Amino acid sequence: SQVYFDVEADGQPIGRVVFKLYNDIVPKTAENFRALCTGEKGFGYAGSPFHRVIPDFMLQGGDFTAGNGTGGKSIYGGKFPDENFKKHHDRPGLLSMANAGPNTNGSQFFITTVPCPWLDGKHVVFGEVVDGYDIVKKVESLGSPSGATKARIVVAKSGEL
Amino acid sequence: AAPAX
Repeated sequence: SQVYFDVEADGQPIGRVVFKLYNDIVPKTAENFRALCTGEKGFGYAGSPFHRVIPDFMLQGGDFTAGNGTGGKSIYGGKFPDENFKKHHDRPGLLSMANAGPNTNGSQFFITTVPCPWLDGKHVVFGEVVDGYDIVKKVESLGSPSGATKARIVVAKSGEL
Repeated sequence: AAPAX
């Protein structure tokens, strides 16, 4: 199960990032992300920004309702419980669920650019970057410690392979 | 707002 993001910075195509989802370990979390990528439910990631990009840490996005971390929702209604914490944040290039504490998974996600073991048991890891990591790096280079970006970076288009 | 960062 692979999905992708066509990323743009200020309307300029930067490249396509492809993720492999861990359907076998976290099927419910993977399905949520997959559906949001295709937009088949009537809402999703296309057009949503990477509102928080922090160099030496991670890229966060997925808030398609407010684009600032206060919005977003899962395909299950509101927020859903943490499926499990089997997968760990042992290296860069991992897809994990951003949240507001225990069992508050919605649509926001983050892509690690460094190992983040201290997040184990706190955030549900559900995928990895299999193509376009160089694009993740280009996006990271446009971030700042506060997470703010000078360019408007968005998931211009998304879908499943 | 998590992960902090």
